[PDB]
Amino acid sequence: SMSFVIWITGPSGAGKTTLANALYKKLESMGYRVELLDGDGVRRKLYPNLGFSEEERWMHNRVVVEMARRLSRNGIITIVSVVSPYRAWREYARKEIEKFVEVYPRCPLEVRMKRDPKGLYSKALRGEIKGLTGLDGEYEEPENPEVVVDTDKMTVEEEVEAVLKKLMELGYL
Amino acid sequence: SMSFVIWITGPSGAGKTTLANALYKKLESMGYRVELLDGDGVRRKLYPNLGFSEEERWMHNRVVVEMARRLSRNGIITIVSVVSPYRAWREYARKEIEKFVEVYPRCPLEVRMKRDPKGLYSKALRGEIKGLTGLDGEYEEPENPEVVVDTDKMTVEEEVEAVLKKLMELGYL
Ligand SMILES: Nc1ncnc2c1ncn2[C@@H]1O[C@H](COP(=O)(O)OP(=O)(O)NP(=O)(O)O)[C@@H](O)[C@H]1O
Ligand SMILES: Nc1ncnc2c1ncn2[C@@H]1O[C@H](COP(=O)(O)OP(=O)(O)NP(=O)(O)O)[C@@H](O)[C@H]1O
Ligand SMILES: Nc1ncnc2c1ncn2[C@@H]1O[C@H](COP(=O)(O)OS(=O)(=O)O)[C@@H](O)[C@H]1O
Ligand SMILES: Nc1ncnc2c1ncn2[C@@H]1O[C@H](COP(=O)(O)OS(=O)(=O)O)[C@@H](O)[C@H]1O
Ligand SMILES: [Mg+2]
Ligand SMILES: [Mg+2]
Repeated sequence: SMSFVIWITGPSGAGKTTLANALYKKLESMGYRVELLDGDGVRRKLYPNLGFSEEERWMHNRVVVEMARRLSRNGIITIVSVVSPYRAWREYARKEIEKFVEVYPRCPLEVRMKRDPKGLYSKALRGEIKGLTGLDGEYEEPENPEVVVDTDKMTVEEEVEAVLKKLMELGYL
Repeated sequence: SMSFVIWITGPSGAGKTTLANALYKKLESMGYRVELLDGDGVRRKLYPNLGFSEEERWMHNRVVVEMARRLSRNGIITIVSVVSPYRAWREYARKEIEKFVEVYPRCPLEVRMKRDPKGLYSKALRGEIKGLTGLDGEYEEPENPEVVVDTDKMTVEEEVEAVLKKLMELGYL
């Protein structure tokens, strides 16, 4: 009766939202009920003035964790796509969420700067925003997440299949 | 597939949490699945240093609304027990939640002051806290909520019965 949470962490431009949306389309095509919690989407719904200092990011992460916890424990698959740049926060999330599936889209900096349709890295290079996660903002890489995908070497389709494969191995699907 | 939210609004000491807990107990004995969102509980879990200015309460209310909306659209009865002192915020909640059941525990200030086991009215009356909702902090009373109960004239049992009666007339149970 307890479902699972796919927690996709990574720096800006790693491909988190893309993978989250592809997974949603696939799982709902199979007849599953799914909720998407995207960092940018949740911020602009709930607190669009919230900034990106550490305490602010932490409060926002705590909100997303509790949202996933409540949905998951009631049978609802939840897909989270938030930067979540610190190891300690993802360990907190793993403790709050029983069936926790950490997904890390790994992508080199030089590719991430060329995969920036919103222009965050461009703004950052011009000093217009500071501490962008992935450039001058720190990102603590996961050591052994349930799934690592190299978004510079895999297609979105292969990323989806790799997550689904691990989900079946866990017995969650 | 769409469930409902019982939104219990009122000033401090009105009896919101007591009624929320009695409803939780009653509905789960009927074999229902229920999530409880209490203002004090959510605050100490998600942001215990959040204060009580209008903008701070408004953020917290938006968080609660989003959690209730996500749970209820997946078939999960949600019981909210938060002060929610302004009509504008409860109207926002009503727009965000299809099956919205507003419940107002109405209770005179004189009774509320004698029903203060946490001692908030005492702390307020000695200037220790400012703007306690129900004393000097404002509360906009609901005009035509789905259920009004007078907690100075009705037992908790009778409050539960009244809510359940309204839920069956709406077709929600
Ligand atoms: N496997 C992939 N292969 C090639 N391009 C990709 C891949 N995944 C994403 N892209 C593109 O990379 C861009 C950024 O992807 P996106 O899902 O927005 O990353 P993000 O991690 O959510 N960024 P942010 O929300 O700012 O933290 C988009 O143009 C995607 O279409
Ligand atoms: N129908 C009732 N009749 C008599 N006493 C009651 C009734 N309901 C609650 N009480 C008591 O009134 C006190 C306050 O009730 P409570 O549920 O904590 O109110 P509240 O609105 O949640 N306060 P707050 O969380 O600070 O905004 C408690 O001691 C209850 O036991
Ligand atoms: N210093 C920053 N300033 C502005 N935006 C940032 C910054 N760092 C990351 N971002 C982007 O802001 C969007 C929302 O990020 P989140 O996932 O919500 O980050 S998090 O650290 O709080 O978890 C994302 O597109 C993110 O890449
Ligand atoms: N000025 C205040 N200062 C401290 N506590 C308050 C104040 N006003 C109300 N409270 C109490 O703080 C607890 C949590 O309140 P909430 O339900 O979360 O209020 S709300 O306005 O933000 O919706 C409740 O016990 C509430 O009665
Ligand atoms: Mg994104
Ligand atoms: Mg209470």
